[PDB]
This record gives sequence, structure tokens and C-alpha cells, in this order.
Amino acid sequence: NLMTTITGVVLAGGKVDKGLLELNGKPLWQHVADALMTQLSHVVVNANRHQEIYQASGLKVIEDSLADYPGPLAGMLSVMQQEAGEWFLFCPCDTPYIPPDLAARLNHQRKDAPVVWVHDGERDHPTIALVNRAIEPLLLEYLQAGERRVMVFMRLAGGHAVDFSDHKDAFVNVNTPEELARWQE
Amino acid sequence: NLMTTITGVVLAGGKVDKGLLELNGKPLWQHVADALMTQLSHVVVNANRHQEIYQASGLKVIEDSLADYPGPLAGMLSVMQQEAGEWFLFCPCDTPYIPPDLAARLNHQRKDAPVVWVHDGERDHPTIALVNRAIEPLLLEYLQAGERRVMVFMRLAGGHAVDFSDHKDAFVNVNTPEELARWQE
Amino acid sequence: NLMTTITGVVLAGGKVDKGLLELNGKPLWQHVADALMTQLSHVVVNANRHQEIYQASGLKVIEDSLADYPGPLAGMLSVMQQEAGEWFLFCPCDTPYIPPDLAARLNHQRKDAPVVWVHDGERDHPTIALVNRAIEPLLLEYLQAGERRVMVFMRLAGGHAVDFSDHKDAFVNVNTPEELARWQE
Amino acid sequence: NLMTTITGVVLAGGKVDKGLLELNGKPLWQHVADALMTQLSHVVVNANRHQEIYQASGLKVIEDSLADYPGPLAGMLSVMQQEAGEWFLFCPCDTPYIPPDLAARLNHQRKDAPVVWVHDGERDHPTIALVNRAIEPLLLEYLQAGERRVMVFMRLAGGHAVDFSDHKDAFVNVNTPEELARWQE
Amino acid sequence: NLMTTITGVVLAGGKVDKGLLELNGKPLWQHVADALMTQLSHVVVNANRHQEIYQASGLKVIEDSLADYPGPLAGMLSVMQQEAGEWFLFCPCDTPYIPPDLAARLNHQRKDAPVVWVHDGERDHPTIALVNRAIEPLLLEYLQAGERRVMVFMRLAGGHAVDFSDHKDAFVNVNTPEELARWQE
Amino acid sequence: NLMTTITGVVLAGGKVDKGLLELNGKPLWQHVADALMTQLSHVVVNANRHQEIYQASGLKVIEDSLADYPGPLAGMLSVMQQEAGEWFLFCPCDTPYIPPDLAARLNHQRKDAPVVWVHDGERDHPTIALVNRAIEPLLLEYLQAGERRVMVFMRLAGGHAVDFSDHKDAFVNVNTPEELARWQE
Amino acid sequence: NLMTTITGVVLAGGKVDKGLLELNGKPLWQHVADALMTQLSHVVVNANRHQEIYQASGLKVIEDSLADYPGPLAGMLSVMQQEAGEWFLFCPCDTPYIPPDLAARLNHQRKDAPVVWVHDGERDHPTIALVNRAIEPLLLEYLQAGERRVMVFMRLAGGHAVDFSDHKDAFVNVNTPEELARWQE
Amino acid sequence: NLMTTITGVVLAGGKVDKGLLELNGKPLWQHVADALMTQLSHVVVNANRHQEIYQASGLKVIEDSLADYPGPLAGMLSVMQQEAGEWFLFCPCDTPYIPPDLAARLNHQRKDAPVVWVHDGERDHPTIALVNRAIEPLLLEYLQAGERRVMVFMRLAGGHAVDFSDHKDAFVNVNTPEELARWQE
Ligand SMILES: Nc1nc2c(ncn2[C@@H]2O[C@H](COP(=O)(O)OP(=O)(O)OP(=O)(O)O)[C@@H](O)[C@H]2O)c(=O)[nH]1
Ligand SMILES: Nc1nc2c(ncn2[C@@H]2O[C@H](COP(=O)(O)OP(=O)(O)OP(=O)(O)O)[C@@H](O)[C@H]2O)c(=O)[nH]1
Ligand SMILES: Nc1nc2c(ncn2[C@@H]2O[C@H](COP(=O)(O)OP(=O)(O)OP(=O)(O)O)[C@@H](O)[C@H]2O)c(=O)[nH]1
Ligand SMILES: Nc1nc2c(ncn2[C@@H]2O[C@H](COP(=O)(O)OP(=O)(O)OP(=O)(O)O)[C@@H](O)[C@H]2O)c(=O)[nH]1
Ligand SMILES: Nc1nc2c(ncn2[C@@H]2O[C@H](COP(=O)(O)OP(=O)(O)OP(=O)(O)O)[C@@H](O)[C@H]2O)c(=O)[nH]1
Ligand SMILES: Nc1nc2c(ncn2[C@@H]2O[C@H](COP(=O)(O)OP(=O)(O)OP(=O)(O)O)[C@@H](O)[C@H]2O)c(=O)[nH]1
Ligand SMILES: Nc1nc2c(ncn2[C@@H]2O[C@H](COP(=O)(O)OP(=O)(O)OP(=O)(O)O)[C@@H](O)[C@H]2O)c(=O)[nH]1
Ligand SMILES: Nc1nc2c(ncn2[C@@H]2O[C@H](COP(=O)(O)OP(=O)(O)OP(=O)(O)O)[C@@H](O)[C@H]2O)c(=O)[nH]1
Ligand SMILES: [Mn+2]
Ligand SMILES: [Mn+2]
Ligand SMILES: [Mn+2]
Ligand SMILES: [Mn+2]
Ligand SMILES: [Mn+2]
Ligand SMILES: [Mn+2]
Ligand SMILES: [Mn+2]
Ligand SMILES: [Mn+2]
Ligand SMILES: [Zn+2]
Ligand SMILES: [Zn+2]
Ligand SMILES: [Zn+2]
Ligand SMILES: [Zn+2]
Repeated sequence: NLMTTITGVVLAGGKVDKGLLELNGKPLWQHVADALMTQLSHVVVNANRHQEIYQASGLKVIEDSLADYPGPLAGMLSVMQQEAGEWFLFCPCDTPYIPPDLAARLNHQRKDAPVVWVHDGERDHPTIALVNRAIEPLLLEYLQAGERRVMVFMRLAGGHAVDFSDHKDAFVNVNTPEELARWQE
Repeated sequence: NLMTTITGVVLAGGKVDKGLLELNGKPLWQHVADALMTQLSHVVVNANRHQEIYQASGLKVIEDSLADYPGPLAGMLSVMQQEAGEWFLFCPCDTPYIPPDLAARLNHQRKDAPVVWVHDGERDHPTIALVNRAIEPLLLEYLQAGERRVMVFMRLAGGHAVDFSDHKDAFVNVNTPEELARWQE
Repeated sequence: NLMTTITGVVLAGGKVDKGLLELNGKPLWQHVADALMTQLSHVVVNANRHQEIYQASGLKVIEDSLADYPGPLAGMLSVMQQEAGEWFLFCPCDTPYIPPDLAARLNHQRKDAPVVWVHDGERDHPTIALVNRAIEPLLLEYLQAGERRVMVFMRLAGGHAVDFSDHKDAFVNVNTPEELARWQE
Repeated sequence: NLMTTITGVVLAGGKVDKGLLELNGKPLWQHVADALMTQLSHVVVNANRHQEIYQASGLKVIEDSLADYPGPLAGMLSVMQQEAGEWFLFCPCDTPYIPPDLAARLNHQRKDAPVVWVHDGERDHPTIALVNRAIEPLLLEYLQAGERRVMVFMRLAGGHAVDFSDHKDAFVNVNTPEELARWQE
Repeated sequence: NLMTTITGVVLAGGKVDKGLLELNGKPLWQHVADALMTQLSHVVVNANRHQEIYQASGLKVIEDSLADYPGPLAGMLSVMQQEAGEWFLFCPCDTPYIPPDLAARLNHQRKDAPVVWVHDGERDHPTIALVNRAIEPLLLEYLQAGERRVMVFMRLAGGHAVDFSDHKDAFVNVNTPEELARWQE
Repeated sequence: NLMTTITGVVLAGGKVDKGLLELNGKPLWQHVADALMTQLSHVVVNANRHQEIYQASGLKVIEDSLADYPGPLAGMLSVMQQEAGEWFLFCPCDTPYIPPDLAARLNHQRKDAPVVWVHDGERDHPTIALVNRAIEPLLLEYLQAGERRVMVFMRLAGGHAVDFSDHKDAFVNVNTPEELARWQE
Repeated sequence: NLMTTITGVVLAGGKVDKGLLELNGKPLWQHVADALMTQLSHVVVNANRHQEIYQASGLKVIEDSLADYPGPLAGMLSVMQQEAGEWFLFCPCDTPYIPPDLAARLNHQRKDAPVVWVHDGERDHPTIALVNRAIEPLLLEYLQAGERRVMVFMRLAGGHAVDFSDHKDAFVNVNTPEELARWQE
Repeated sequence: NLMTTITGVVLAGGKVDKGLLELNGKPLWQHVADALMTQLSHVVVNANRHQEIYQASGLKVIEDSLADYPGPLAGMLSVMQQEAGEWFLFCPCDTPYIPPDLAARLNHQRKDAPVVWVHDGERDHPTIALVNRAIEPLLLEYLQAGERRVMVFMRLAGGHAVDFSDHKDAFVNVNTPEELARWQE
């Protein structure tokens, strides 16, 4: 089953994490972790602050490489360098409504590409991505070259967007405390 | 072949079984068992009464866990706890006309989901389902939490309905003796 | 796991079956069936009389081909013609003490041969055999030619004996009521 | 590759074979055998007369079971009983224009069914079929019951037709010497 | 790789845990968890007290079934019921020196058995075991029957001991504070 | 991943190579090699002149068979005779804009055929092809017979074109120095 | 099964074939072909004279490459160039007593080498060999270089001899009419 | 075949390379590269000077990470970070006589360990090693911690030595110009 073959990754982030804010009594990041854990056996968190908080929920924390690369691609590479799986499903800490069929639909729509990401009908979410570790070398070269754009990298690896337009508000991103209030129960 | 990789399961049921009523001289439940056995090598019955009757046809009987959980989800969990296969095709005892391509079409339409169930064009039949044992833990947690709704559980596991609208009256359910007479040869 | 990939077969037999005699309150044949069922998910009985008795324990009964071939090889061929698996573990109905690691040790010692059988340290037991269905054609030709010897056939298929000399009295065969009394609890 | 996993079978037939008539200087049956051999490594002929003629082209001949069953289903069963492969692509001896992508398109369109056959846009060709050996038991039971209809059997096994409407006159069947003249170069 | 296919399990235990005592500044249980994590990607803890302590190291905690079964077999069953993997490597919390090749050597010596455990040259360590989930049903039946002996169960499943006599004091068990002092740096 | 299972091949060619002309400071052939190397681990060059130039970029050079067959099919056969992989993705040296998802889309669209090639919306590019080595024998026979047409061969093997009409000018072929100037940065 | 994964090859030979002489009423070469066919589904003959005789038994004949290379290695290469399988079991036409477990024992003793050959206790039989097609390129280079020694080539490919010293006179080679008389029934 | 699944790596080295000295007219490093290339399809060189020389032979050059880690472990990690394969066979540039069965014997003797290295009968050669990429994370952590010993790392990963004592002088290391003269033809 996909459950035992794809490693889930919460991209908790940067260099308080807004992901710590509670939505309906549960921290945003935990909404993501719990959705991943329902679909996937082994799930880890990429975090570079508050490591103890993430770890305390029972999740292994992976810190960024000491190369000090920028942005979400840095976390993806760090996780591929420190985890042995073939496949990783990454998701940022602030998209709490990710759907229960995230991994399956991304997997089914890979069409043999080494990377796919979500398009929600209105926009791309390139950091909600199913990624094969075979692009580790390409990613390392990209970041070493000083590049940082996520979707450009994923296209250059041969990736494509996968349509989730039928999954109503599943990809809402909670940018701020104010947006969070529009969603509170 | 699918024949040797999916375990068939007749959900015979609850806590006389109407499934014992004869349709064209063969008990309703045996119509289901025979359809499954044409498609699948290893087929078992989940039953908690009349065990000897089901067993006498040459089928292994699996009784519900002693946890005493409610409804069809209880039978599904009990069967996953007592049978070693990866995949199970469950079907209630009162849908005698299930088609010869049930397993194949559900399998082909999984789209990497761990569970799929039949939609006949007019309604869902969530207990006619192809289920991967990877959702055993989720199911146990669900039932332990006191929940019982079948389709809600299957959606929460990442499942989806599969269209059988082209299979004419294959999913008729014989609810009563009277409906049975509308179908007798 | 081997449990879900090898079909167990009780060779109950010929053309009352002594296998119906009780050992410690359980019929000899059921001792074999239960040992197989502990190791293997799907287990069937090759029987040509008392079919209802074997079937009543929850086991599918396979009757001999109508070709009317002689001996245990006839049952093996009939089972391969009527069951879809790749691998079969056959055992006669009168060796009640067969060990819990029968399938694993035969499987592990195959050394890529399509058939292996037990040698108990003193003699061969050619009908206690792990057999790949690829020898179905060879077997059919053999029986069609009028041949019946079991071990000769298994050698001609490229098979070999596997040493069980360390499994103390596990291969005792209960030939008669008198031998049975030497074993009764 | 499919080339090494599916056994090709020319259904040469019955109980002179018109299949011996030359089309453009090559016997009809050899047109079929050559098309199969371009796509498949191992190809055999089911024949019950002129065995030496078929054999002389370098092809193994498989004769019908001695059960004496009727029609093309008899040949299919005989071939599954005498050949070890999992998959068989059968084709009658009088459809000389079968296409170079026959195996691939049937395989790709299986949708997990154990059997598929060609529909040419106007009619079914149920004996041009890709068949998994798992239906051997079902077939044996069917023929033993006295049944003979091909498409009924293939539906009962869970099979379906595959559309070849885009393959222009590839499924012309040469019924007679006169039809053959409409096709001669 | 084995690293991504076997789930590691620390059997932390019963119904303060001595496993919390520090050896060379690291709690005994963490010595086991760290050895497992060097060999295996996904590692969990079976604990029924101090859950927060185990969880805080980044490990998922699995609590015993509510069936309330006795002993280490209870933990094994609970973990198989709540985790989706095929294979589990269990180790008690008080054998801190387990070797770096534990999983590989147990895996390599399985000889197709569904369960193997360590023999250190002087005694069996039946709870240091590599176990296939196919024995889940057998285990459930065993515990339901009121049985508790570990090695008896593992033999009945078809398991065997694997020789680690060459791994010098790797299987020392720290029974008490006093034995711990014989080992402190 | 596809990256490690398909061998990339630059068809550099014939019996100066225009492929040596620089586009935006990089030789045309290197544009192809670099695009292949982003998608595929192991990439080689079929060249029969300037071998040292191609080799100096770190690529293994494969020279044509001494059979002296004509055209691109000759190079394909030579590469299959001298390289051990199952799958090869061939591309001529003068299509510098080949897309990053070339291998994946051809692979995904194989529909079980042993060979597929690109159709760009306006024309076929039969030498931009994903080819299974199983057609090596067919190819050898074809060339031995004196035949040379590429697309005819690929159809006779059971191949088909795959639509790349959505990949804007990715298949521009630089025929001459003048066309090259229409493309220079 | 090995039966469907290894192609058998009778090395009938050179540039009447003594292999045509009858042993116990069956031509020597047919003794080899029949032994191979008992173990392997698909078996072919490498012959460069009397092609019609070999073909008439139902076997496909493969003729040597037109490169005109010398000796048995030439036949091996020709067969790998004209047959799609991964594995080939070659045997010369004059070793009529080859054993029924030839393929299995060579396969089991490969120890991951791409080629193995028989040692009968007194001498090597390098042309009785199980060969992976991955050494096709190496073989082509070897023969192109003008080399011909068989065992030297097989060692250079990483091969080794496999002990058949326990298979009594199974590897007798019938060199002449006189030796043949020492063996006639 | 192993040929297409293990990436060969020449550890050319440090921070003229003695590996450039000619043995029998071929540079020492090329003796290693050629031995690897006979056994493995895809072979690369880890070099940090004279990159152009290594590249000119047709081999891809991989330079060390910019982390600037010390010794051969640094090269191994750099290659795993920049190459997508699962398995790597590393060999230093100065052991020109490495045997033709290096990969097979190391592979066969893995006994499920993620790393194995050569013992020649007198000493370990820890840099002649077959390594699974699953130990990439462990290696990164090891080097980050400031550790450098090779064999200690390989043991900590669960590795073991494999006996090559029967391969006469195959592991001679050419330390100097003087030792080289003891070996010159
Ligand atoms: N590992 C790592 N992750 C980062 C870094 N910077 C950002 N991220 C991750 O990248 C994703 C986007 O990060 P941010 O831009 O901080 O957060 P944001 O407000 O969600 O950004 P948008 O919603 O896309 O405007 C999140 O999952 C953050 O955890 C970084 O330097 N290292
Ligand atoms: N194992 C188990 N199965 C149950 C239980 N209750 C119901 N089922 C199974 O769930 C399915 C629906 O059960 P019922 O509601 O008894 O029967 P029904 O009249 O077919 O229900 P509907 O047609 O859906 O109105 C059937 O297959 C019954 O066998 C239970 O407590 N345990
Ligand atoms: N299917 C089938 N099985 C047979 C037939 N004859 C014998 N057997 C099976 O072959 C095995 C040996 O059969 P028997 O010779 O009847 O019984 P037995 O007294 O156990 O024979 P031995 O202990 O070997 O002297 C048993 O498993 C019987 O079930 C037959 O005609 N058909
Ligand atoms: N093995 C076997 N094959 C048969 C038998 N009868 C027919 N066939 C095969 O079934 C297919 C149809 O057979 P026929 O009805 O003889 O020939 P036909 O004139 O092609 O029939 P149609 O074109 O379908 O009208 C052919 O491939 C014949 O070889 C039989 O008794 N045994
Ligand atoms: N899940 C669970 N585990 C238990 C239970 N009882 C014991 N264990 C586990 O079984 C193993 C042996 O447990 P104990 O007898 O408490 O500890 P011990 O002093 O290590 O026992 P010995 O060293 O074998 O004398 C340990 O890993 C404890 O965690 C239980 O009731 N449930
Ligand atoms: N190996 C080999 N390759 C050849 C041979 N002839 C042509 N090719 C390859 O086939 C492809 C087409 O070759 P050409 O016709 O020389 O070049 P072209 O101008 O690109 O041809 P078009 O653009 O198709 O008009 C290229 O990749 C050339 O490298 C040959 O004799 N041997
Ligand atoms: N394809 C091919 N096979 C050859 C050629 N020469 C010999 N062989 C094969 O190589 C094997 C040995 O061939 P020979 O030396 O003719 O026959 P032999 O008398 O069996 O040789 P020994 O018994 O080894 O002394 C046989 O299987 C012959 O078929 C050749 O030129 N081409
Ligand atoms: N990538 C990398 N490789 C190194 C480094 N240092 C040494 N090596 C590799 O490690 C192996 C041993 O290196 P050296 O100690 O330079 O050479 P040596 O004289 O062969 O060493 P010994 O024979 O073991 O005494 C060789 O393959 C050198 O290429 C390094 O800093 N980086
Ligand atoms: Mn955000
Ligand atoms: Mn109902
Ligand atoms: Mn007996
Ligand atoms: Mn017809
Ligand atoms: Mn203890
Ligand atoms: Mn061109
Ligand atoms: Mn000879
Ligand atoms: Mn050195
Ligand atoms: Zn985990
Ligand atoms: Zn069954
Ligand atoms: Zn064949
Ligand atoms: Zn390469």
C-alpha cells in the first residue's frame, strides 16, 4: 500500500511559527501532520525552530542542511539527504484542510513523472508535492547554482501539476491570524 | 491474477438471517458466495449466527471480534484481524446479482486509494467494497471512538465510489420476502 | 508471506477413509488440515467420498478428474486443474504430526526446483510435497502415458527430497487402528 | 516485455483445414503464426489434424484433451492444461491480417480482467482473446457442464471486449476460397 | 533496503519503567530505540505508562489493546493491529547493546519462516524478534485462548531461533540497578 | 524511478557533424545530451566520427556495428547490441529543445507497446523514441532484409506515436546554420 | 517458475551432424532437446545445416550471425541477438543424459553471476551454461577482437563452474559412433 | 541483471594522482574503471583534480561536496548525493587487478546488510565496498560529527567483510612507483 511507501513531510520551516496557532483547538501544523498520518505510516517534520514542540507529538524532526540554502526547496533537499525513502509527500504547515486522498490522487496522476504538485483550480501549490528522491542530485545542483524558485525547479525535473479543483477549500492556506478567524469553527 | 490476491468476504452479519431465503432454489447468501468464488480463489463468510450452515458449504467462518463493535465495519475489522491477506472484497449477503467483473472493475478504478466501493448509478453500496488491510489501524481507532457510519469511514480513509451504472440491476438488494418475490424466476 | 502464496491440500483420497478415525478426539484428517491452516491461508481437501464431512469443516472439496487416473498423482493433478494458485503443499490425511514449519522449510530448500518432498531421515514421503503448477503439463503427460509412481515423477520433474530428520516423529503415518493406539494421548 | 510473458496460440482446430490455403503464397495459418511471432517469443499451435505440417514450421503442436470437449473453448483449455504460461493470446487460423499491436492493445485494455477479446467495430471475435490461466478451473467446469458458447463463457469469467474499430480490415476472416480471392494480392 | 521495509518496535511495556534508568547518560530504552533507528527508518514504542516521555523523543507510542491481554505478546499484537507494515522488529527496552546488524542477520536467517528470534549462544531472547504480520490472526487466537508463553507461540507459528553467539555481550539484559552498575562506563 | 531504468542515447550519427555547431554557446548535441541527463542517469552517444569530442564530455561512445547497416535504425541496433539495458530513449543530435518530461510522457503513453515515438502535432519524429530491447531481433531481421524506413519498422514492431502537441517548439530540428540563426538567443 | 523464464538452446552447431545419430532410437540432439523441454517452456536450436530436420520437431532454428564468428560462442551470441529472453540455458547436441534438474541447480548456484557452467567432477563443460543476456555486449567485443576460447570468456564475464559431481554419467559426451555403442541400450 | 542495477565508482580521490601512472601501458585508474565497466553498465569517477583526464575516457566525474569532508567516506557521500542509484560499488584507483566477479560475490554475500567490503585473506579493503544508498543519512551524520574512520562507519551501519582469500593477488594495491615496478609485465 501507498501508506507504507511514501514518507510524509510537514514543511514547518524557516531559518513564532504561525503554524503553532490553534485552529479549533489544534495547532495548524498538527492539522497537517494528522492528515498525513491518516494516509501514511511514517511522517516527519522539517523544522529549524521549536524543534522540541514538533518532536513532542511523536514526530522525528529533520533540520536543514548546514549548506544554509534558501526556502522550501532547502527543506525538501535536507529531508531527502536525511531520510532513506524513495518517495516523499511534502506539505506546508498552514494548509490544514488537506484531503484524505492527497497521496493517492497525486500518486495516481504522476504519469511516470518524478514530481507532481497540487493545482487547486485557481493556483498552484508547488510545496504540496509528491517527490521521488531521484531528483535529489538535480535539486542539489539547482540550489548550489543559487536558484530558489520552486515551480521552476519542479518543471525542470519533469514534473507537472495535478488537478484538485473538485476538493472544495481543501487547500486554503492560513496566512495570518485574521484569515484563521474566517475559518475558526 | 486478481483471483489469487484478493480475499472474498460475504458479510452475512448481525449480532433467521434473511440471507438464508432461497432465490431460484439457492439461498441469497450463496448467490453472493458463488459470484465471489467465480472471481476469487479464497472466499470466507463473516457470520455470528448459523455458523454451521455457512461452514457447511465449504467456507471458513469468521466471527466478530469480542470488542462487540457495531455494524458492517465491525465485520470488516474482524475479518482483517483474522485473515492474512492484503486485499478484501466485501459484499453483503443480499445482493445476489453482483457481476462477474466486480473485483476487476473495483481494482482497476482504485486510482491508488486503499478503499473503493460501488455506486450503482442511483446510490452508494459502501459495504460492497474493495479494501486494503492498511486501513485496519484507522478502522480500529474509528470504532474505538464509537463511530459507525460506513461511507464516512471510507472517505476518511481516502476512498471513493466506483461507477457501476452500466451493470443493469446487478446491485438489487433483496430487503424482504416481498422484494424477493419480484425477482423469483 | 508464504501464508498467502501457497495453497494447502489434504490428500484425503481414494476412488471408511481411515483418516476419519479420531486421534485425541480429532479426526486424523483434521489434524492435517489444522496444521496446514496454521501455516497457510487457503487450504482445500482432495476427496472422492464423504465429501460432505470434509466440506462441513469449512474446506472446499476438490474431486478427482473424470479421467480416472490412479493414485495420489491423480489428486495432485486434479487440484492443479481446479485451483488457480502457483504453489501447492500437499499432505496425506494420515500424518497428523506434521510440523509448524513444513511450508517454510520446504520452500527454503527448493533450490529453484519446481517440486520438493519430505525425507524424514529414514524414508521419503513423496506425497508431502511442495509443488509448482508449472509441472501440470508434465504430470498430465505422465498419467496419460499410464505411469503412476510418485517419486519417479517428482525426480523426472527436477525435484528433490528435503531433510526433516531433526523433526522428531513429525512424519509418523497412522496406517491402522492399531498404530493409532500407539499414539493416542 | 510482453513479448516474453504471453504465449501465442494459433487455434488451427477441429476434430483439409481451410487454414492451409495460401494467401499471397503463404498459408492462412502461417500468416497468423507469423504475426504472433513478431509480437511474442513463444508461440504454439492447437491442431488435431495435419500436426506434422504445423510442426514443420518450427512450432510446437498441442492436441486437444482426450475429454473430447467441443469447439474453440476445448482448444483453449487443452493449451492451458499443457503449457505453463500465465497468459495466452489465442487467434484462429483464418484472420491473416491481425495487427502488430494485438497483444499490447489487448493487454493495455485488460482493466484487470482475466480475459479480453477483440471487437472490430462491427462484431465480436471472442476467439481472438488474451486469457489468464486463472480461468482454467472455471473453463473446465463450464465444458464439463456441457456448455460451449465462447462469449458467454468469457463474460462469466469477468471478461470484456476491446475496441479495435480503428484497425482497418485487420480482422477480416477468410471463411472460404471465394472470400480468399477477394483478398489475394 | 531493509531499512525502509521493517518497522522497529521498542517493547517498553507493562500494565518507574527500569528502562528509564540512564546508562552512560542515556536512558536504557533510548539505547534500544537509537540502535533500531540506525538500522530502520520507522520505529515506534509500545508503552502503557510514561507515554509522554517516549513520545517526546520523536517516537510514536502505541498503547496496548483494550482486550487487556498479558505480557509481551500483547504488545506485539497491539502493534500489528495499529501499524500497517508487513514486518516488525521488536526489542525490549533493557537490552541496550543490540548490534548494528540485528535486522539484517535476523532477516537473512529467516529461511522463509514468518518469525525468528535471537539465541545469544546461552539463551533465547524470544522478544527480540522479527515478525511478519501474517501471524496476527494466530496470535489473536492464542491470546484469546488464554495462552501467554512467547517462545511456544513463536514455535507454533513456524518460527526458529537465530544464532548471535558471535556477538559478544550484545544481548546483555539490564535487569536491575545493580546489573546496570556492572555496565556503566 | 524511470531515471535509473532507461538508457538515454544521443544519435550523433552518420557514416563536420552539424550537431557540433553551437547554440547559445553550447554545441547542439550537448543540448540534447544535457536534457537527457537531467532525466536519466546513464546516457551514451552513438557516433561514428569525432568520437573523442563526444567522449570528452564524459559520455560513452558507441560505434555502429560492422554490419554497415544504413541510417538511424543502424545506430539503434548497434546500441542495443552493445548496451545491457531493457529500455532506450533515443534522440537525434539536432533537437536541442527536447522537454524535461520526454521520458515520462513517452513511458506513460506506451500502452504496453515495445516502442513509441514523438508526434509534435505537425509531424512524426520517429527517431525520438522509447524502445524496448525485445525488438532487437526484429530490427536485426529488418536491416538484414535490406529495409531502412524508421517509422515502418516501428509500426511493424507494434509501436505508436505519442502526442506532444502541447510542448511548444520543443521539437524544432536545427537542419542548417541558417535555421540555427532563427533560434540563437 | 524457472520453466517460463529461461530459454533452452540446443547448440547443434557448425559451419552429417553426429548429433543426428540415434541413441536408443532417438537422435542424440533430440535427447538434449527433450531434456530441456521437460524443464523449460520455450526451447530453440542453434543450427547452420539440416535446419529443416531440427525445425520439423517443432523447434525454432536460429542460424549464426553473418559476422561468421567461430565456435560455440558464436552460436551463443547469435541466439542472444535473435531471441528476446533474459536467460538462456545452452547445451551441446551430444550430451544426451543431461539431468532433469539442470536449470534449477545452475540457477540456484549462480551466486549472482551472469554466467555459470557445469563441472561434472572431472572436467568443465563450458558450453553447458546458464547465461544472462547482459553479457551480450562483452561477447560481441570478445569475438570482434578475434578471441574464441569459451571458458576464458565465461571467467572474464564473472562466471563460475557449478558442481554436478553427484550426477552420475549425466554429462557423458558422445564423441563418436564407437562411444555411442558403449551407451546403446 | 546486477550489471544494470549497481553503479560503479572509481575513488580517484583527494583534495599527480599516482593513479595516473601506467601499468602495462594503461593508467592504474583505468585498470579499475575497465574492470568495473566489464561488470557494470554505468560507472562514474569521484575526482577532485585532473577532472578533464578522467572525463575524457567517457566517464562522468563527480566532485566532492562543498562540505569539505575528509577522506574516502567524503567521496562515497558525494557520489550518493549526486547519483540516483540504489547501489554503488566503490573501488580505489590503485587496485588494478580487481576480479571479474567483484560485484557478484559482494552482492551474493550481502546477507541483507546495506554495506559489504572486501577482506583479501590478510586485510580489509573497506573502500572496495558495495553500498546501499540507505546509509546516506547515517554517513552524513557521521561526517558531520567529525568522524572519518571507514571501517568503523561501515560496521556501525551493519556491514561486514566478505572473503576474497581465494582471489590470488587481485587486491594488490599499488602504493608507489616502486611497487608498480614489481608488477609491470
Ligand atoms: N526548510 C526550510 N523551509 C522553509 C524555509 N523558508 C520557508 N520554508 C518553508 O516553505 C513554506 C513557505 O514558507 P513561508 O514563505 O515562511 O510561509 P508562508 O507565509 O506559508 O508563505 P506563502 O503562504 O507561500 O506566502 C513553509 O512550509 C515554510 O515552512 C527555509 O529557509 N528552510
Ligand atoms: N459483522 C457484523 N455485520 C453486521 C452487523 N450488523 C450488520 N452487519 C452486516 O452489515 C450489512 C447490513 O446489515 P443489516 O442492516 O443487518 O441488513 P440489511 O437489511 O441488508 O441492511 P440495508 O439493506 O443496508 O437496509 C449486512 O451484510 C449484514 O450482514 C454486525 O453487528 N456485525
Ligand atoms: N485423488 C486420489 N488420491 C488417492 C488415490 N489413491 C490414493 N490416494 C491418496 O494417496 C495417499 C496414499 O493413499 P493410500 O495408499 O489410500 O493410503 P495409505 O494407507 O496412507 O498408503 P501408504 O501409507 O503410503 O501405504 C493418500 O493421501 C490417499 O488419500 C486416488 O485414486 N485418487
Ligand atoms: N481445439 C479445437 N478447436 C476447434 C474445434 N472446433 C473449432 N475449433 C477452432 O475454433 C475456431 C472456429 O472453428 P471453425 O467453426 O472450425 O472455423 P470457422 O469457419 O473459422 O468458424 P467461423 O469463421 O467462426 O464461422 C477455429 O480456430 C478452429 O480451429 C475443436 O473441436 N477443437
Ligand atoms: N505490551 C505489554 N508489554 C509487556 C507487558 N508485560 C511485559 N511486557 C514487555 O515484555 C518485556 C518483558 O517485560 P518484563 O517481564 O516487565 O520486564 P523484564 O524484567 O525485562 O523481564 P525479564 O528480563 O524477561 O525477566 C518487556 O519489553 C516489557 O516491556 C504487558 O502487559 N504488555
Ligand atoms: N548510427 C547511424 N546513425 C545515422 C546514420 N545516418 C543517419 N544517422 C542518424 O539518424 C539521424 C538522422 O540523420 P541525418 O539524416 O544525417 O541528419 P538530419 O539532417 O538530422 O536528417 P533530417 O533532419 O531527418 O532531414 C541523426 O540522429 C543522425 O545522427 C548512420 O548511417 N548510422
Ligand atoms: N553456432 C556455432 N556452433 C558451433 C560452431 N562450431 C562448433 N559449434 C558448437 O559447439 C559445440 C562443440 O562443437 P564441435 O567441436 O563441432 O563438436 P564436439 O565433437 O561436440 O566438440 P568436443 O566434444 O567439445 O571435442 C557443439 O554444440 C557444436 O554444435 C560454430 O562455428 N558455430
Ligand atoms: N573524495 C575523496 N576521496 C579521498 C579523499 N582522500 C582520499 N580519498 C580516496 O580514498 C582512497 C584512499 O586515498 P589515499 O589515502 O589518497 O591513497 P592511498 O595511498 O591509496 O591510501 P592507502 O593505499 O589506503 O595507504 C583513494 O581512493 C583516494 O582516491 C578525499 O579527501 N576525498
Ligand atoms: Mn503559507
Ligand atoms: Mn440489505
Ligand atoms: Mn498412509
Ligand atoms: Mn472463421
Ligand atoms: Mn528484562
Ligand atoms: Mn535533422
Ligand atoms: Mn562433443
Ligand atoms: Mn592505496
Ligand atoms: Zn516513522
Ligand atoms: Zn480459501
Ligand atoms: Zn517457444
Ligand atoms: Zn552511465
